[PDB]
Amino acid sequence: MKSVITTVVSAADAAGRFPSNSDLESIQGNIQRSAARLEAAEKLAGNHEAVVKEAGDACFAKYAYLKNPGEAGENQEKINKCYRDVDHYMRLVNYCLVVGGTGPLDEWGIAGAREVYRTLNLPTSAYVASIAYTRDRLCVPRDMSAQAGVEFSAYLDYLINALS
Amino acid sequence: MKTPITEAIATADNQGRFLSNTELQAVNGRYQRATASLTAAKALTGSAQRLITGAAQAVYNKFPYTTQMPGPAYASSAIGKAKCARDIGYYLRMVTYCLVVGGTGPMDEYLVAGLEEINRSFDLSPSWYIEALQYIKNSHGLSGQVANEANAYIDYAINTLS
Amino acid sequence: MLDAFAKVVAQADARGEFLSNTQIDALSKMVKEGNQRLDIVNKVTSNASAIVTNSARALFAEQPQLIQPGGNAYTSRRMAACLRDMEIVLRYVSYAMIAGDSSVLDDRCLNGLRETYQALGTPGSSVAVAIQKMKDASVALANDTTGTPIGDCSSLVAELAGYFDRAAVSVV
Amino acid sequence: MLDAFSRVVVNSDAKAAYVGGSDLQALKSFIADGNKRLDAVNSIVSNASCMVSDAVSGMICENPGLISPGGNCYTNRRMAACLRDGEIILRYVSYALLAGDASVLEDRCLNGLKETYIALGVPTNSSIRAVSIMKAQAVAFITNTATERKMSFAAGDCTSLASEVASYFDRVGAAIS
Amino acid sequence: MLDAFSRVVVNSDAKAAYVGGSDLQALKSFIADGNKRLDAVNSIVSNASCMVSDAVSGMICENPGLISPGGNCYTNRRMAACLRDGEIILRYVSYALLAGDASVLEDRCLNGLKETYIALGVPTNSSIRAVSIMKAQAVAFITNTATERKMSFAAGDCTSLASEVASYFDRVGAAIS
Amino acid sequence: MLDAFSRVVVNSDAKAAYVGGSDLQALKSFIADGNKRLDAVNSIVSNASCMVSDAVSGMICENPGLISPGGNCYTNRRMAACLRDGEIILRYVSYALLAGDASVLEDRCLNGLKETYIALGVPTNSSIRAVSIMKAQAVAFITNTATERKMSFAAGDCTSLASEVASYFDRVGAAIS
Amino acid sequence: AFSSIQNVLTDAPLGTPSAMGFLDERTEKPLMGPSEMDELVYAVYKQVFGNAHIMESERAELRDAESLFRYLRDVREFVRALAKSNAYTSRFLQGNQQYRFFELNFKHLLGRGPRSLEEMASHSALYAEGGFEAVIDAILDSDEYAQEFGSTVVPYCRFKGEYPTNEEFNRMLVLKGANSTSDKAGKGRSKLCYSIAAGCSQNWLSMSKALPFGTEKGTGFNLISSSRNPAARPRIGTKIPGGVVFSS
Amino acid sequence: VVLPVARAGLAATAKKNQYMGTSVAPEIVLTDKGSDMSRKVKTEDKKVAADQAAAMGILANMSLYASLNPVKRMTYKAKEQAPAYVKKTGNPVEDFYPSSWRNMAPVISLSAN
Amino acid sequence: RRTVSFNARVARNKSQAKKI
Ligand SMILES: C=CC1=C(C)[C@@H](Cc2[nH]c(/C=C3N=C(/C=C4\NC(=O)[C@H](C)[C@H]4CC)C(C)=C\3CCC(=O)O)c(CCC(=O)O)c2C)NC1=O
Ligand SMILES: C=CC1=C(C)[C@@H](Cc2[nH]c(/C=C3N=C(/C=C4\NC(=O)[C@H](C)[C@H]4CC)C(C)=C\3CCC(=O)O)c(CCC(=O)O)c2C)NC1=O
Ligand SMILES: C=CC1=C(C)[C@@H](Cc2[nH]c(/C=C3N=C(/C=C4\NC(=O)[C@H](C)[C@H]4CC)C(C)=C\3CCC(=O)O)c(CCC(=O)O)c2C)NC1=O
Ligand SMILES: C=CC1=C(C)[C@@H](Cc2[nH]c(/C=C3N=C(/C=C4\NC(=O)[C@H](C)[C@H]4CC)C(C)=C\3CCC(=O)O)c(CCC(=O)O)c2C)NC1=O
Ligand SMILES: C=CC1=C(C)[C@@H](Cc2[nH]c(/C=C3N=C(/C=C4\NC(=O)[C@H](C)[C@H]4CC)C(C)=C\3CCC(=O)O)c(CCC(=O)O)c2C)NC1=O
Ligand SMILES: C=CC1=C(C)[C@@H](Cc2[nH]c(/C=C3N=C(/C=C4\NC(=O)[C@H](C)[C@H]4CC)C(C)=C\3CCC(=O)O)c(CCC(=O)O)c2C)NC1=O
Ligand SMILES: C=CC1=C(C)[C@@H](Cc2[nH]c(/C=C3N=C(/C=C4\NC(=O)[C@H](C)[C@H]4CC)C(C)=C\3CCC(=O)O)c(CCC(=O)O)c2C)NC1=O
Ligand SMILES: C=CC1=C(C)[C@@H](Cc2[nH]c(/C=C3N=C(/C=C4\NC(=O)[C@H](C)[C@H]4CC)C(C)=C\3CCC(=O)O)c(CCC(=O)O)c2C)NC1=O
Ligand SMILES: C=CC1=C(C)[C@@H](Cc2[nH]c(/C=C3N=C(/C=C4\NC(=O)[C@H](C)[C@H]4CC)C(C)=C\3CCC(=O)O)c(CCC(=O)O)c2C)NC1=O
Ligand SMILES: C=CC1=C(C)[C@@H](Cc2[nH]c(/C=C3N=C(/C=C4\NC(=O)[C@H](C)[C@H]4CC)C(C)=C\3CCC(=O)O)c(CCC(=O)O)c2C)NC1=O
Ligand SMILES: C=CC1=C(C)[C@@H](Cc2[nH]c(/C=C3N=C(/C=C4\NC(=O)[C@H](C)[C@H]4CC)C(C)=C\3CCC(=O)O)c(CCC(=O)O)c2C)NC1=O
Ligand SMILES: C=CC1=C(C)[C@@H](Cc2[nH]c(/C=C3N=C(/C=C4\NC(=O)[C@H](C)[C@H]4CC)C(C)=C\3CCC(=O)O)c(CCC(=O)O)c2C)NC1=O
Ligand SMILES: C=CC1=C(C)[C@@H](Cc2[nH]c(/C=C3N=C(/C=C4\NC(=O)[C@H](C)[C@H]4CC)C(C)=C\3CCC(=O)O)c(CCC(=O)O)c2C)NC1=O
Ligand SMILES: CCC1=C(C)/C(=C/C2=NC(=C\c3[nH]c(/C=C4\NC(=O)[C@H](C)[C@H]4CC)c(C)c3CCC(=O)O)/C(CCC(=O)O)=C2C)NC1=O
Repeated sequence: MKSVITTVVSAADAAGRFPSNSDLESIQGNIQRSAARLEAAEKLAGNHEAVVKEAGDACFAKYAYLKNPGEAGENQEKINKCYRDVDHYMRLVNYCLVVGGTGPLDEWGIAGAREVYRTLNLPTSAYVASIAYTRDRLCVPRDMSAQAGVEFSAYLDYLINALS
Repeated sequence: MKTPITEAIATADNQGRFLSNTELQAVNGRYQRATASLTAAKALTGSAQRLITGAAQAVYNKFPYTTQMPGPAYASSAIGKAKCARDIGYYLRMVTYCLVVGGTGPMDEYLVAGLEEINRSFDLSPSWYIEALQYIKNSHGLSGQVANEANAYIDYAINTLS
Repeated sequence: MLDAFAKVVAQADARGEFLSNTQIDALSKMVKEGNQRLDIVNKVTSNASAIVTNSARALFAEQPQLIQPGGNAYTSRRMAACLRDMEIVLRYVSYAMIAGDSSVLDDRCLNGLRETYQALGTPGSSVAVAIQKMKDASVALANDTTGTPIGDCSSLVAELAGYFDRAAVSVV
Repeated sequence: MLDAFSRVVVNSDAKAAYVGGSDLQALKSFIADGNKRLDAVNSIVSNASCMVSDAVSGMICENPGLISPGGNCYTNRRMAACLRDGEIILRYVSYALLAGDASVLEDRCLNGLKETYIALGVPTNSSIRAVSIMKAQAVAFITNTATERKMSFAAGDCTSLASEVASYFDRVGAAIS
Repeated sequence: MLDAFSRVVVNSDAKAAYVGGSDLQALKSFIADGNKRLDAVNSIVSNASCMVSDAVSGMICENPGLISPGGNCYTNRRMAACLRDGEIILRYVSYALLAGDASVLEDRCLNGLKETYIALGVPTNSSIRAVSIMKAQAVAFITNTATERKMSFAAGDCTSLASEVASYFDRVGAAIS
Repeated sequence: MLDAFSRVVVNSDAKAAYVGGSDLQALKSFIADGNKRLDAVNSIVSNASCMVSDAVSGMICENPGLISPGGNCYTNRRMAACLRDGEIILRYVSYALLAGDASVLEDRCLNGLKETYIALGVPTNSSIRAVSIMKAQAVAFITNTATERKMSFAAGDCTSLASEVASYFDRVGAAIS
Repeated sequence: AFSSIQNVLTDAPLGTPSAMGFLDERTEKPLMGPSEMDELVYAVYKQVFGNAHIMESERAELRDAESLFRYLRDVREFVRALAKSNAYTSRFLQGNQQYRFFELNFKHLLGRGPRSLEEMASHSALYAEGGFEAVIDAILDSDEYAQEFGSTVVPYCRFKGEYPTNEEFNRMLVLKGANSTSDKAGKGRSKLCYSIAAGCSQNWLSMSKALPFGTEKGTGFNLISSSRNPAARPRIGTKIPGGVVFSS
Repeated sequence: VVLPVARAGLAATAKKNQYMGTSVAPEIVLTDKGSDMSRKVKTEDKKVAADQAAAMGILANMSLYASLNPVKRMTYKAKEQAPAYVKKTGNPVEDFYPSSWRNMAPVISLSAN
Repeated sequence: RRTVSFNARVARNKSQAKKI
């Protein structure tokens, strides 16, 4: 993947160097910031059914043309493969909060994704309408702490800017 | 081998009976205690080289004649210093066997049966080994019931030497 | 007499090795099962008289020459010795089940039972039919709940049937 | 490559699971003992030049036919290539101790190493012996039980880091055997 | 000499029954695994000469008193017989793995081996110690986890043939005890 | 009585059980929307003889290599065995629609199904094609969008049940994949 | 980065005199002259083409790329002009598979073998966006080409000692052969194709044919298997004073 | 020391469910006459049977559906079926035109659909 | 032999940019 540890040991490997003191200064910051992003990870783990339920129907409320015949959300199995493909993305945000890097997003969920949605006529604006709904639905002292919300929202709009 | 499992089987075989609940409760007590016994065995194995070479130095500091006096019985040469640290490692290895098994059965068989005749023959003092075993009891760094399990076999070895 | 924990300690001491972390974890899987092994043994010893008596009554109905006059289980002396020989084998299988290792089974029951019955004239073919009848009477009794929290115990009842298979090939 | 947090999320990806609070208690103790992991790897890279030259010349000591005519540490050409190789092995196991997962040692260093050595003529039994010396040098710097060079640590056990790095040195012997 | 099919007929002849029903359904699943057993006998016969010379050498490195003057493996006449004594044991185990029944092992090799070895003065402690090395090699070749050579098989699980070949090798050690 | 409706399946024989008029009246107030679900399973099993007659012939309609000489729905009897197992799948799905869960389907019909089809040489890439025709018939018959036949239903929406009976047909397709 | 084979047992790499001639304002380069010129062109023809043995009526179609090379003395522009030729695509693109064409671009233009499937699949990502000229100019205008060869020397097979993967040295030795070895001998059929996509390695006799003179070409082979078993878990024990510790 | 046929027959009996090849299935029958006390559901168990005769209404009709496809007789090409074990006699009016295929010809009878 | 303070095709550029 790409994380804080794989950055500094592949920067060290290309120079032929041992782990120096600047590389161990980085992973001190992985220790200090971990209690934030492992609280947002285990909050999204035990609440993932209700946050993809609300993200799914905010897609079709903004775009009700998908339930026109011939379109993407034609029948109920195509509605059900829309709620699955946004439950895949909230799994990868949970994978990115645990790893502490953008690694599981850009090679399990973003790599190849513009090619497959262009062929299969899926609009990307419906995908970013769901993810941007959950970024505003977060509030600061109830759903997590104030620093877990900065980690959780930063992995949400990295996914938004990759699809835009 | 004297384990809590094979003391229950040997109790039922000496009476010619099936395993009643008197023997199923003794086996169940080993399973309830095997959590703390098997983490103590992992933590003493990972600290083996630190505890052996540190406890050989504790004997050389309390009994400093054992590095000066000539003769085959002392740690005064290359082969005597090598045989002293080999014996601390024998004692540490049998404690980890007793924690895995669950009773003082490995070191009764492999270590204490015939140990008094060996120390008197080869002129080894049993107060040397007590001092190295008091170092291991005060330097493994374990806490709680994991330390209670490890300490109960370290001073079983002390009571056979003292 | 070795149980399953002492089987790996004895094999380590022949090379002078500490036990590794991958061997402590394999032993804590046995502590993890634990309560389900104790209910295999509790179900066998609490029905031990029905397991032996129903398997003997079915054995003589199949080989009736064993209780004919002049047969090997005629004359109460020989009949009563046939019944405790079946209860001896069922006793040591339940010993080997609670230990996890078949050391007490084939050291002090099975070691020399083929050539014990050969010197007496006892048909060891017919003894193996009696082990097989006590085998499936015990594995049908092991995998029923009847006041037991329901789970998967099929890796333990495959171990219990392997002890009965070990006793069966050893007497003939 | 992966590290100790990436290894957990590829296990959950085979089940399409979420990394929840049951799986997170291994990762919450990796960051809890994470100061000692950093405290152990500058105990190794501070002594790494002494560790290589002692392990290679300690292999020459138990096998003097490596430096006779026909040994494969004979001239200056072959001895500097052996000293370079033991520094590469010690470099990749310091990456693997830092990550907490032996992925980067196994694909970059160890993958294909057995076929280089049986084409260049390198003896693999004595090459395992140079790795097995510096395994014992590495566990003595971590637990602070070396005869020279006492470093200044804080008090407690590092006994699970000393056997984690001993398993990384054991993968080098298993891959060239 | 019984195979696995002759054992279920001898058991049915004692009660004078026709073979059929439940024990005919246990026999149809024995032949469903009949290619795994044929795949795995081949993975031992193919490595049979390295399996013996490694087990005899590994018994010697543990007890170097066997190659001292006066040891049992001392002279060239006695070294060549231990290499022969140790591959007959492996040959008769491969018959029992192919047959699926240890009858040919127990009577053509094991009946009276203990009385033979303590009449020639062969240490039965070391013979057990070489047989237990060949046990670890045969479970590694069947499960395809050898560190020295990986074979080619179809994908699947063969952990019941490893449990069976370990029971045959444990029986060799218990017999010559 | 729904717990007794699993009793008639578990005995591996024939037992008939039913509910009364007063018993079902308690059932439809206990469970949610049960008048739709009894209308759901009546719409399938009234047309169940046409559903497996169209799906197995629809499998040949795009894959005529099964009735090719050398295929698997050749020689007179394999076509009759395929029509039996198409009707086996339809009664377990319609019982899973009736009971409300897939808990009777995955253990009593799909457990062991993948290993049985590859033992017989049944082409499992075409049996998923025969399930998806039966899935496409089922969502037509629930939502009354079947073109050649229109039943008489009370008005309302049944797309929750049609997504439920579609999801049981993927569970048949996930086990044989 | 010591590399005991490189300038010891092989030759020195050929090329132009210096790279300071470009900053000279009355010339473009140390002018070699047509005996010092064409023996450098003999080494570019033996390296971009393998030993293809190009005829007199095949070199006449490369007349224009040499006439620019003897005025503009850049070696990298000569290699770029020879890889877009008909004589480079009729030998390495026309009757070959796609990973055979890709594995010869690493041989002819970098002197190494490809290290990965991820590095190899990105070269087919450039085939989709510009054809074969997008593969060739991205190798030539890379950072790895700049800090090993530049405009000055021919791209030669370099024994580095400090390879970023050990497998990269193995695939370099399979790709180059002996000096009596061209690269048309397989019928298409990339040699490295199975080992890149699976992750295994090469065969020891195929690598030791291509090693230089004086480097133990083949010894070290035990008579058992040549690769490793990934599923094997061996017991490797260390002696302490008391017993033997299996730190696993 | 082990019995291979016994401890693999037992291992294949607990993992594999007892219920697969018996071809039983829950047949549901709904009865409804409109009234409230007419609405039983009967979920009984029947061993379903392979109906031999109605497969020929499927196997033959698809064999002439695929006979008349112009573009499924290519991209779905059948294998090369051997003829049977009939012996050649020597007279061509029995060898080339046997009694099982004597005077047989297809007659096509079109109607509406 | 590469001499790191060196380029290849901006050397083409600036001789046809100082004239511009
Ligand atoms: C994993 C991440 C995660 C989230 C982002 C939230 C998202 C979220 N919020 C609500 C539900 C709610 N959330 C809020 C909170 C607010 N609404 C506002 O208008 C205020 C701006 C804000 C105060 C902070 C309120 C008031 C409700 C109930 C009303 C509603 O449905 O929005 C629900 C419905 C279930 C519930 O009530 O808990 C969910 C899933 N929950 C999560 O588990
Ligand atoms: C781990 C990451 C990961 C993903 C995100 C998904 C991505 C994904 N979704 C779909 C597949 C689909 N995705 C949708 C999705 C939608 N329709 C809409 O109206 C919206 C655009 C959106 C719901 C919000 C639909 C309708 C299909 C079916 C399209 C088809 O049948 O071709 C497919 C095609 C194959 C299939 O059917 O499975 C893929 C690869 N898969 C993954 O592995
Ligand atoms: C002194 C005598 C003595 C015993 C008999 C056992 C009795 C016993 N068994 C279990 C606990 C159990 N017992 C079983 C056993 C089985 N379940 C089945 O369906 C099979 C019929 C059988 C297989 C052998 C299982 C599976 C559990 C654990 C429950 C579970 O996790 O599913 C527990 C509770 C443990 C816990 O969950 O905390 C106890 C006290 N223990 C004893 O100390
Ligand atoms: C033939 C010649 C010959 C040698 C060169 C040495 C080589 C050597 N060194 C060590 C062993 C060691 N080597 C070192 C390394 C060092 N110690 C320091 O304090 C320095 C910082 C650093 C470079 C000198 C350490 C720390 C140990 C182990 C701890 C110890 O010696 O107690 C070991 C023991 C490894 C083992 O037990 O398997 C051996 C064989 N021995 C020989 O027989
Ligand atoms: C990233 C992974 C990586 C490695 C592991 C090394 C592996 C490696 N070693 C050597 C090359 C060599 N390696 C050795 C090493 C040894 N011979 C011995 O007898 C000792 C046992 C042992 C030293 C400990 C020798 C002697 C050579 C040179 C062989 C020769 O001159 O013919 C080469 C050939 C390349 C060259 O030198 O030009 C390579 C790839 N390099 C890497 O890039
Ligand atoms: C950026 C670089 C960087 C480092 C080099 C380390 C430095 C370091 N090590 C420890 C801290 C520690 N280090 C040890 C380790 C040991 N004590 C012993 O007796 C053993 C010999 C040795 C085992 C290897 C222990 C036991 C602690 C305290 C436990 C803990 O807080 O983690 C601490 C925390 C305590 C403190 O703040 O003072 C720090 C900052 N951390 C970093 O961030
Ligand atoms: C059917 C199975 C079968 C066997 C097992 C052998 C058994 C066997 N081995 C030996 C003979 C021997 N067997 C050994 C073997 C050993 N000594 C050791 O120290 C090692 C522990 C061990 C090797 C692993 C030796 C050394 C001899 C030679 C004794 C002698 O020459 O007097 C002899 C004496 C006759 C002869 O040598 O020809 C016999 C019958 N033969 C068989 O037909
Ligand atoms: C003192 C001298 C000495 C020896 C000779 C060896 C002897 C030896 N070999 C193996 C262990 C083994 N031996 C082999 C056999 C082989 N492996 C191959 O790659 C070849 C094909 C084949 C013969 C060359 C195998 C396959 C294993 C286990 C797994 C593996 O190594 O891949 C074991 C481990 C037993 C165990 O795990 O408990 C031992 C002690 N060890 C020593 O300490
Ligand atoms: C006369 C010569 C002769 C042989 C050598 C064997 C060769 C052989 N082995 C298998 C087939 C197989 N072999 C294995 C065995 C293994 N797979 C593993 O992962 C383990 C490492 C290893 C031992 C457990 C497995 C799992 C199969 C798959 C089929 C099955 O399960 O039976 C097959 C059938 C599959 C195929 O056709 O490819 C054949 C022919 N049979 C013969 O007739
Ligand atoms: C309740 C349990 C139960 C099932 C789940 C089904 C599954 C099933 N089908 C068949 C058996 C079969 N199944 C098929 C089916 C097909 N072949 C095709 O080409 C099509 C894809 C598909 C039908 C649409 C055929 C052709 C046979 C007969 C195989 C033969 O006789 O060679 C068998 C026979 C195995 C045996 O008897 O040993 C079983 C269990 N039948 C059951 O009894
Ligand atoms: C086993 C016997 C048995 C049945 C078959 C059902 C039959 C049934 N369902 C409904 C009643 C209904 N049935 C449906 C169902 C549907 N409407 C649609 O548009 C879809 C096509 C279809 C879904 C599959 C709906 C939506 C209602 C009204 C809501 C309700 O009563 O649940 C009614 C009342 C209609 C009326 O008032 O006359 C009856 C008798 N109940 C039973 O006890
Ligand atoms: C694709 C574009 C392209 C062109 C348009 C031509 C143009 C061209 N000609 C020459 C190069 C030359 N051109 C000539 C030709 C002549 N000199 C004379 O005196 C005659 C009048 C005339 C023949 C008609 C000669 C003699 C040289 C070589 C000069 C030298 O020896 O340095 C060069 C320099 C390259 C070199 O050093 O050889 C170039 C670019 N070549 C090309 O590649
Ligand atoms: C179910 C049984 C069945 C049939 C018997 C035929 C009958 C038939 N033919 C055509 C339709 C036609 N039939 C012909 C054929 C001919 N016209 C000529 O001028 C030629 C003399 C003769 C050639 C043999 C032509 C040219 C058309 C119109 C083109 C077309 O519809 O494809 C139509 C469609 C007319 C309409 O759309 O209303 C029908 C039903 N088709 C069937 O499906
Ligand atoms: C596995 C069970 C086991 C135990 C417990 C054991 C003890 C043991 N320690 C011995 C010797 C020894 N032990 C020591 C140890 C010491 N002397 C000192 O000065 C130090 C203070 C002290 C070290 C702490 C020495 C120097 C010898 C050699 C004595 C001799 O050779 O006469 C000997 C004599 C064998 C020999 O000559 O090497 C035995 C049998 N052996 C065993 O097999």
